[PDB]
Amino acid sequence: VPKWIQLNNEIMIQKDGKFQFDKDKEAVHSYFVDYINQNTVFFHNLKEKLDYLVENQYYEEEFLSLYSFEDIKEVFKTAYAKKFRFPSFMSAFKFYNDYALKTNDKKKILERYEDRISIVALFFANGDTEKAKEYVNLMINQEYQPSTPTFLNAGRKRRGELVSCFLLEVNDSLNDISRAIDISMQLSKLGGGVSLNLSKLRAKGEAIKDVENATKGVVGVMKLLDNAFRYADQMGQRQGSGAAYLNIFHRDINDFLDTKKISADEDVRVKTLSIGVVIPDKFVELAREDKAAYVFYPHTIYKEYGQHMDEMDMNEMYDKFVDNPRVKKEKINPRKLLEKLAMLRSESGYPYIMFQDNVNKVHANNHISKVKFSNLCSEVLQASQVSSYTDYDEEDEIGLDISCNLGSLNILNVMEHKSIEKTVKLATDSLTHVSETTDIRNAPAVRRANKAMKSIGLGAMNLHGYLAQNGIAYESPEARDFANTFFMMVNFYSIQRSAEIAKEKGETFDQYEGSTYATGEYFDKYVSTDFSPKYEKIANLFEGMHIPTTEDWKKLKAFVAEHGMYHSYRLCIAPTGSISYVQSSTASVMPIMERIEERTYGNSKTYYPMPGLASNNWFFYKEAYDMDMFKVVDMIATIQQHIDQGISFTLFLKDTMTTRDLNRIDLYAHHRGIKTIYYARTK
Amino acid sequence: VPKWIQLNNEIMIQKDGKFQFDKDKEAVHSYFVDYINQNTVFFHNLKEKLDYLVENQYYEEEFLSLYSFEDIKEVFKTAYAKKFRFPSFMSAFKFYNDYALKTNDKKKILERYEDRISIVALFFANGDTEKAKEYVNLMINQEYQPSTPTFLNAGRKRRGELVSCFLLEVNDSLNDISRAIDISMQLSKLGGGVSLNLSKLRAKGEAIKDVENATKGVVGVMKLLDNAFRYADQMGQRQGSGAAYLNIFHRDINDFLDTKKISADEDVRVKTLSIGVVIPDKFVELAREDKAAYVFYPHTIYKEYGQHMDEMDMNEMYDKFVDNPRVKKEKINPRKLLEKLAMLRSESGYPYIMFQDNVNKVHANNHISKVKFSNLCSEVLQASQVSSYTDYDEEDEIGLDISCNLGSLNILNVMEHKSIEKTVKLATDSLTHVSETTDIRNAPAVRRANKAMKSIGLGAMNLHGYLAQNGIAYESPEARDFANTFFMMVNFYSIQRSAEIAKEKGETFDQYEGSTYATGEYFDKYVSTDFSPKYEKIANLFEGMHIPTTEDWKKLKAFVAEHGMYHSYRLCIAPTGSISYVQSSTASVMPIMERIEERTYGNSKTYYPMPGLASNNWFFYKEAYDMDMFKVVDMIATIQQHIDQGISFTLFLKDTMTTRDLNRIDLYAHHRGIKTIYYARTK
Amino acid sequence: DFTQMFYNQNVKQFWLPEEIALNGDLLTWKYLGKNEQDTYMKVLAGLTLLDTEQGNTGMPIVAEHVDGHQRKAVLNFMAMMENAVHAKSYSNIFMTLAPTETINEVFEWVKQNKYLQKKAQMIVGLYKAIQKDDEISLFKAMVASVYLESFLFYSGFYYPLYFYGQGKLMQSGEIINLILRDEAIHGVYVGLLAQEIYNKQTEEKKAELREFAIDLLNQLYENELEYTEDLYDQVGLSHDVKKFIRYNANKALMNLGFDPYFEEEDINPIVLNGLKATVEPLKDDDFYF
Amino acid sequence: DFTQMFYNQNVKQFWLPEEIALNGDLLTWKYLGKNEQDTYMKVLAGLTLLDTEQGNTGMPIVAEHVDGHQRKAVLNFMAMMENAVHAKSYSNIFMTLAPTETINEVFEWVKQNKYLQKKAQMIVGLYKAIQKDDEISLFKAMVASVYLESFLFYSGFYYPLYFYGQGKLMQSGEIINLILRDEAIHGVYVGLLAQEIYNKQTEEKKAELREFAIDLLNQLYENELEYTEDLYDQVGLSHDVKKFIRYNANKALMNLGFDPYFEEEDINPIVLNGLKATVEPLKDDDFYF
Ligand SMILES: Nc1ncnc2c1ncn2[C@@H]1O[C@H](COP(=O)(O)OP(=O)(O)OP(=O)(O)O)[C@@H](O)[C@H]1O
Ligand SMILES: Nc1ncnc2c1ncn2[C@@H]1O[C@H](COP(=O)(O)OP(=O)(O)OP(=O)(O)O)[C@@H](O)[C@H]1O
Ligand SMILES: Cc1cn([C@H]2C[C@H](O)[C@@H](COP(=O)(O)OP(=O)(O)OP(=O)(O)O)O2)c(=O)[nH]c1=O
Ligand SMILES: [Mg+2]
Ligand SMILES: [Mg+2]
Ligand SMILES: [Mn+2]
Ligand SMILES: [Mn+2]
Ligand SMILES: [Mn+2]
Ligand SMILES: [Mn+2]
Repeated sequence: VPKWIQLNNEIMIQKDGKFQFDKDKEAVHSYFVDYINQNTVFFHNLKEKLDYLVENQYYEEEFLSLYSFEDIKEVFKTAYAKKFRFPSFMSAFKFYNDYALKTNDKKKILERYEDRISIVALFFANGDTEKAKEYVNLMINQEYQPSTPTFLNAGRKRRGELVSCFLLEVNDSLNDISRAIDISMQLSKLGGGVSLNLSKLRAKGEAIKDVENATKGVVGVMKLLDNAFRYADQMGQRQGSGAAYLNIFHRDINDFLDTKKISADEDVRVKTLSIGVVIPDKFVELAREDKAAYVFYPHTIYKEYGQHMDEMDMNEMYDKFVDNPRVKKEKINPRKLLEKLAMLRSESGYPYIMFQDNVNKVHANNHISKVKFSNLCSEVLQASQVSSYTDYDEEDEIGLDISCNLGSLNILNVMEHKSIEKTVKLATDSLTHVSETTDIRNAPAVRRANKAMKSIGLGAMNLHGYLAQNGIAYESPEARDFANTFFMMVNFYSIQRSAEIAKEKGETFDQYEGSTYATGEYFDKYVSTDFSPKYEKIANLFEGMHIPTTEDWKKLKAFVAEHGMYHSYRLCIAPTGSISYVQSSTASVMPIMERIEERTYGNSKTYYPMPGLASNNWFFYKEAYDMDMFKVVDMIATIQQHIDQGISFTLFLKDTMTTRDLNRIDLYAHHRGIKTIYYARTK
Repeated sequence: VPKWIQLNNEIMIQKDGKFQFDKDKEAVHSYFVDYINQNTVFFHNLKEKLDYLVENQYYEEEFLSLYSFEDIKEVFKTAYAKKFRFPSFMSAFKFYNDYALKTNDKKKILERYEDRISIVALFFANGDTEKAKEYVNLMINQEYQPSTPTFLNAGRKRRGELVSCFLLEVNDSLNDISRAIDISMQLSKLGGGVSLNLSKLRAKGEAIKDVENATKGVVGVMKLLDNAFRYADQMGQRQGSGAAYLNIFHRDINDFLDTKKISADEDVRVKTLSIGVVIPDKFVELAREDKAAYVFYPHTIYKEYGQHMDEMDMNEMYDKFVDNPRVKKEKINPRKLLEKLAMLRSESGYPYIMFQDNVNKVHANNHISKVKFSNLCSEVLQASQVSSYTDYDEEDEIGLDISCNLGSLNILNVMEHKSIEKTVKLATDSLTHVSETTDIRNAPAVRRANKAMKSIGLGAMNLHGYLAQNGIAYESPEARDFANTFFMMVNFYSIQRSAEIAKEKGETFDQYEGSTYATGEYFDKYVSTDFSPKYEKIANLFEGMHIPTTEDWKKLKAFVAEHGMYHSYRLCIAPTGSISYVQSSTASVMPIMERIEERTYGNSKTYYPMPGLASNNWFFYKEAYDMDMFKVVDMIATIQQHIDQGISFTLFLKDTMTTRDLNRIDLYAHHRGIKTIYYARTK
Repeated sequence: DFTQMFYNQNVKQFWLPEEIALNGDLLTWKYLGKNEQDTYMKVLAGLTLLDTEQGNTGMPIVAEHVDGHQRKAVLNFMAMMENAVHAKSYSNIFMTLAPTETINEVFEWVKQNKYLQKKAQMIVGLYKAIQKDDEISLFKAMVASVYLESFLFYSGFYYPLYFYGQGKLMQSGEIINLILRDEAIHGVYVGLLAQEIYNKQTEEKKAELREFAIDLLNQLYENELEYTEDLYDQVGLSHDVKKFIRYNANKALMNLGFDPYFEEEDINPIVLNGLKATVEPLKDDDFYF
Repeated sequence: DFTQMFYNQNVKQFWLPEEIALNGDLLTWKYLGKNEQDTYMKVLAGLTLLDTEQGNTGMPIVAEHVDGHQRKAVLNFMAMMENAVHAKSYSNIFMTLAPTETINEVFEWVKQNKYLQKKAQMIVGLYKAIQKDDEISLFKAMVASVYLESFLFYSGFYYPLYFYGQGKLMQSGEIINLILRDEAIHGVYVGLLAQEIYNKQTEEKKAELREFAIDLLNQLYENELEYTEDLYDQVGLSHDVKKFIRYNANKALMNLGFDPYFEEEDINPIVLNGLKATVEPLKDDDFYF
């Protein structure tokens, strides 16, 4: 057992009835005195290091060639002047095991934290030394964290794509299904998580070229996609991850759900394909009134109306579908379906729940399309247009496939530096740069939507960490007040930066003129409701920072009207799995699952306390499972009212609560305006 | 139970110790006087029938519009003038259950045998009334039988494709793999059996752009193809059938074979994809000498030499592969691999065995490409060039994917009518028409190969029926002499018709100038060796027909040199599974499995005696399992010497014999020049 | 050819009643109508009573007359599952859903019921008629056993599977599904033992045994139709239950190596949702001819 | 007062030989002398025979005659253990350690060994003499069963325990300890049933039953002495094993409620060292907040 691992395991050993949290710090020192410095490759000067990394195909020549060597050295010096120290052993371990650049033999460390941050900053700035230094100060203060793809791969020649969330629309044809399989394989090859909408696909027992009972339904397509994702597994590094979304009014919805049951046969169950269910308000109304619902055959609806079932508003179309004899449908019990969803989420955490009307009643780009499905993490909610992939030697009709750009603000570090505006604007600029530098040659609709929509996702993390280190309970009304104010400022500065980029470049996102930003509707609740903190403690937390008022929001609305907005979507709160360790932050805006988490690496045990955990804030670091899920829903809705896309919202349940409690949480989330529900993790 | 069912079951009720074969005839009468005539749909005249079939989307109106109604009436009258009667109940039952056109609800019979034959003939003639009458006389006499796709689907609006088998070359890339999956689904949707050569795909543990041990090998692609064929299953009517072919020198050859082991795990086992193994002469030489062999990693060979492992001759490059340190290889025991092949064929009948050198030592189009794999029935052996399917928005390099149209001569009916020449020429014309009117819009390499190669497959059926009905034992040297003479005549007249078509159209198949037809090498054994019958009985059997001599072959060689050949490939002997029932013929050139076969249909059981089975020829209808497989190999080699493509050669084994006997049969087949071995069916 | 394989499958399917917590069924049980609760109770008692005969007589009597140590062991294992696992499981379900007095009354009713008694006594009669060293009488009893395992239970299993497929009474439905999975393999195994006897007979004796099996099936089937209407008319399900009986009758016949008797029918989708050749090395000179 | 606790103990002790990997004994087996291996094989073969008959005949027949579904469930479970678990485990041991010819030879040896045939004849004879509703014939068979469980197995158990205690053949030894743990509770349970019958008798009848039990024990004992000498003389342990079987004879008598018959002796200390989530429906009030 290594010395740093012993020093880390000494945390659980209680002295005077208290955990030895400070010992973790010592572990970090050991982890750097015994391992990191010994296995870190050192060079006589930075010029030699850069030459070795470029020549050995570690870095890219293009992004480094935009700067003189003096500017690169100045950026590296700015990164190293902070003298950044990892506060916990797990932060440094996760960085140097997951993100630090290693030799081809994987035994030496080529990149420190400062080196990786400097390289990512130089990639972000695209030739501006001052902008690169600003990015270096942003990331070394740990105010902003690029996502795992961006942080890991920026500036590296041997790399995947910087985007890892991809949403694909699948049209109801064999050509479109095969193209979807191909694109899923190509994007998993790039290292991205792929979500596919299967609602347009006709159900099982439908007609193919006017022969009856011929379609295999969406379950056969799910089997094909599951095989494709198993095959494309990042060159045998990570398990291929894919998601399939189906509307709850699709007839296959039960069989869809049956793919996640343990009792399902081998020809029914898909193991590497996550599933999500899109639930329109009509289904919730039918379940609430206990009226029996109807699941429709999509192809009959398409034949009758010329549009797909998921392309029209089910609230106004459901009665017409039911009363139409030419539309084929099957009787179901919506309450039984809700109970089945709750039971499946209890067993396996699936499916993801998308409340379609909750997403689309605040969606700014409904003119382009309504949000029909979400991503693999159930937080990307954007307009998508299906593509018509025709036969060979025939021109395809390329639509819009969602691929947003991830990046997370560290709420604790951002707010302690009183730099919400600067961090949000710099993160928006970096996300815009990464979106502009993304070029996928095997996903035509993804590339077209990246060029047109210019959608980015700016998330936040360390919400619970910040609240606990400031003596605020996550379920307290003060925490929701802080979340409201902080995320309203984040939205304000994100919109301001998007409008500034649109003014500078002279271009907005495609079909912006029809958006609620152009019409000013988006700013309605912002020009009438003041989002300043209602509690003195939160106001003192925001001291030293200008909180945008209704007049500021009116000025921003006028600015957007005059200049437009560059990004169709700006904010989405991703789970932030492993980057939260490196940043010493709690994951996403979720409450912490455990105060101290026990992990097993190799044959060794390691202990990670939550950041800033001590005896004084032990009570404020309440575990997520012990919390009331209604108050967690309230906080997530408070944040969601300022996020244009969704939030990865995992439910944290105890083994005691039943499926009725899960359904109640889901229905309260639907009532409170929650757009997506990610997971049902049972303790 | 139906009256005809009782009459057919009365065959096995012996009277005076003999089977009541004549009862079978009675059954057909019943089957027509109680079911077919009552279930048939009669019109006032042919005009009303044709109009009803045209407007109700049963028939394509284009092929019928090329004839005036008087000509169509004359063709139908020619078909009905023969007064064709089905001699066995099973012939009529199979036609009216599998090939006769029925209504949309399948409650009535719209097409008689004469109606189907007339429609197929009118489609074949393409506006020529005299040619349509010739086709009608050829098919109503049952001298020639179009394949099941062509016979069933010719002239139908709801038809599929007329091509039975498709062969795809899969290049070593994710884009090519995805395109192969798409094309396999498209062609299975069209109803054709798809064969894919996986020998170019790099083995398991190869590098995908400098990251090693990343590839899943051919087994992952096999699983993808298996799921694709499961999904595309002819709209749920016929199970999707696919074939995978791998060279025996591929490193994955064991894992390949492990897909068919009955103890294979679900993550490896493949159940809807047939497997074939391509064995060069080098492997047989290594096994014979007991020298340990080496299987190779295709990607290392491609990197070192710039060509795929199956793209070059292993007999001359195996030592270079072994001595090359930059080529990666694994040690295997070739005798152990042969024993594994024999055990697998005993257990499940797989893999198909393709003796590559036996195919390519007489292959006439080696300049275009060597034959690297076979079809799903292991009788199509043609040159194929792999396609380079590139990224989206990039032009693809379209290669040649094999596809040929099947058609079988009924040997008994052809020789009874003394019309080898006329039947062969008319069948060649019909297959040329089927190739010309075939246009597949989702398989580009298949379309290009169909347009360029113009390859057709003219098979033969009722070899054993003709031999047994003429008092010739199938294993006798007289039977092999008859096969030699008959198939030399078939080859002569097929080459003559191909050259005549090339002369009349002024065009040959692509790259004909480099073929052995153009250089005259193909005719060598035909201009030096006489293939006239060596037995007086066979010569009497061939009386009334001009058997080509060496002078006729020299004249044909000069004619080909002057005019060329329209078809790259002309003769391939398919299994002819279910259409042999309608023709009252034994399946293909294979010996009969059983004298009387008991088949269960619905809740009833039926007995089909072999065509012409009686007391005097009971022992001439020797069952295949009771026959010496070495003499069957001799027969198949004798036929194969006159067939440019392969023959679907099924091995018929007894349970008592061991895997060593199967290996001996395989090695004798390789020694005798057998190109492919189809199945190892054990009694 | 088969006993060791069935041994493996049997022992790996071992389970105990305690593994499934039953109390959470009360959350759906309380919402059923009186007719639904009545039918469920009656069906459950029917299954319990028939399974007791199989544990006390059916399996042990067959184990007694079958020759072969390995077969006796498999049969002993199956008898154990009836008496130690299945019987306790049925009792547990009852004790969870009904008070003691209600259980006693339901069993009194089902014990007097004409259609339940007819089939129970028909099966038991054939077990009692087995004679030492007489393989014909053993075969007849095996046919009766297969009919119980693979056919007669299914008019009963229908209802728990129907609820299970709807999300109702999930804990007891899980138990029933495990029981049913055991009875399926019991039926297949005893079926193979019956075919072994059947195949040792002359052609005339075979035809006579086939007539016996079909005649017995007919008697049981006609009583099942009456049993079915008696229990399921009050909840409107009899038509679909009848399809399920015929489908399972066909499985029972196939277990005995016989052809299906009834035409193929589709089953209620809710119930559906609930539900070497000798290796010889190459010796060289096999490559030369 | 006891069946339920025996039921629970028996089912909680459930095991399969495949749970224990046996390849670890390969070397300590290889290292034994030919005499030691011979005695070991024969000892386990004698045990296999006893369990074969206890599973096929003894336990099922006692189950048939004992009243009460719970008592029958315990006896049925014990029967299954005898032939489906215990008897089979010996074959797992044989198949690991010995070549097929040695295995074939030892099973041929059980058929022709006069002491093993005599003890089987005597025990099985008493099982097959049980008469329905005749409690005395049943008592006699239960005494025979206790003597098999608690006395007769022990001439066999000695040797695996003797090795286990020296750290030799410890995987095989683990199997044997599990078998022994089962037989100990089987002997107690059957002993309690025998005492029930004995306690119903007059004093005169009791005196005769004690005579039967003691005469039977002595007859079995004298045969076991000859068997023990035949097996153990070649490994030098006969006197030690004899002390062990006398020790266990006293335990068998005690299981029957009788006083010990043999005087206490020091046993080899080596041998002593050898010893889904809950589901509620959705209410209309859960849709409003
Ligand atoms: N907690 C930590 N986080 C990150 N790096 C660390 C940490 N502890 C030590 N290191 C690394 O090890 C070096 C030694 O640091 P130490 O605590 O011994 O003193 P120092 O004054 O920071 O040293 P130096 O002269 O290297 O700057 C640091 O410069 C840094 O590179
Ligand atoms: N074996 C058969 N094959 C094909 N069609 C048959 C067969 N048997 C009967 N039919 C059909 O059923 C009709 C019944 O007539 P059948 O053969 O009994 O003799 P028919 O009334 O004297 O006239 P004909 O033989 O001249 O048609 C036939 O005309 C024919 O259309
Ligand atoms: C992407 C991917 C490829 N492969 C295998 C199958 C293909 O035959 C083979 C080639 O993939 P390619 O598509 O050719 O990958 P590449 O072109 O980026 O890499 P290279 O330059 O080396 O050609 O890699 C996998 O096994 N799994 C995968 O996920
Ligand atoms: Mg379409
Ligand atoms: Mg490549
Ligand atoms: Mn049972
Ligand atoms: Mn049973
Ligand atoms: Mn025992
Ligand atoms: Mn015992």
